[PDB]
Amino acid sequence: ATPDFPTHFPKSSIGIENELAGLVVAMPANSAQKFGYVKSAQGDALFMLTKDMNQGSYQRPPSLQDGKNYQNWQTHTVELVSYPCEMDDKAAVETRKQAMLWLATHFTTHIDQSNHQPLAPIQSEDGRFVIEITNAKHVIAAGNGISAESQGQTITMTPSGQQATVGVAAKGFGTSATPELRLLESAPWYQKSLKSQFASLTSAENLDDKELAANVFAYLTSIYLKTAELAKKFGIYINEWDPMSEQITPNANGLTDPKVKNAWEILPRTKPSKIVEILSKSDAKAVMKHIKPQLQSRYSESLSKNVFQYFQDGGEVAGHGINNATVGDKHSPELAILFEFRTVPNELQSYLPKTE
Ligand SMILES: Nc1ncnc2c1ncn2[C@@H]1O[C@H](COP(=O)(O)OP(=O)(O)O)[C@@H](O)[C@H]1O
Repeated sequence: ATPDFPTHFPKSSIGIENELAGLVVAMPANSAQKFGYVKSAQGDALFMLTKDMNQGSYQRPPSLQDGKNYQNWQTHTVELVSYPCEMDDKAAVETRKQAMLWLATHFTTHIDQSNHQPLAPIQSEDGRFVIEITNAKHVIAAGNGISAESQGQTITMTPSGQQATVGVAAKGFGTSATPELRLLESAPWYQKSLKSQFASLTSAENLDDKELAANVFAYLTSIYLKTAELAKKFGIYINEWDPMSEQITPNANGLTDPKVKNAWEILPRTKPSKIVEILSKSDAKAVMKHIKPQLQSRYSESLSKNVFQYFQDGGEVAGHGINNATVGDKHSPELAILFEFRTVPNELQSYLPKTE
């Protein structure tokens, strides 16, 4: 049983994703994504061992026949997914990077002497790291997993395979209070001007928290407007909106299509409707009522109604989100909203392991 991610952090949090080159994991079809994890000797969970990109069906090399059933087994690339930690926790960030680099050296030895065999639950030579295997029905093989023997590969990581995920208190988005917030607010889809715009529309209104209301408005409006922009750009079917009704040819499979996700650059990972919870029933009604016209002044009635309704009923920006993450006091937890850096920017490069 792989431990679930911790959901609570006192302040801003960081998670890292790292797709490996030089090997594959082969497993039965419809297998769980997680097959193991690496923890410290003290028991702290550092990262998960996951299958990532499907590379086709697995064919056991004839010279490695072992009387075992490998029927319908699929081959996938490996991705190392960290357990989130506090962004300012240097020790936690460093242990994750070192633990990933150690596992790469272990994999390099494994494809050399135990090619086409499962990873065994072992402790590192220095005692720092422990592998726990949660799905024994797997094998690790060099390159593409077609040949019985490797090409003497050194298992590496690379920025092309790297992502970072940052969690921040929802109430902080638009305040620019910290360098994380300012980095997130630099997302091209985020329109800061919408804050002062909300203020102008709501002068006669007695708002419970007008500055929080303006922050939520700018955040949600920015997401809604970008979704519409992307739906028009890529010809995405949103709710009942048909891109072909507006002579737009579909050129993506949906919101979760890698190219649509890449177009966000800083991808929201939390369900937009969750942010309404940080406001009073009254302030939320005020924020929500002002969103429709921002869509309707830039997009058709159909695209505007459909994007608005989609996010109202709990629609996700790009598939299942991270919606149970929290910040602040453990006893009175506040909503955390998460963002995926599709490409790791220079400001976040220090959180990522670098093959020596
Ligand atoms: N509270 C959090 N703060 C920051 N990052 C988080 C948090 N919870 C999860 N993440 C991160 O989310 C990233 C990947 O999310 P994941 O659900 O596994 O991706 P996907 O489902 O799209 O394959 C990891 O880097 C992980 O650490």
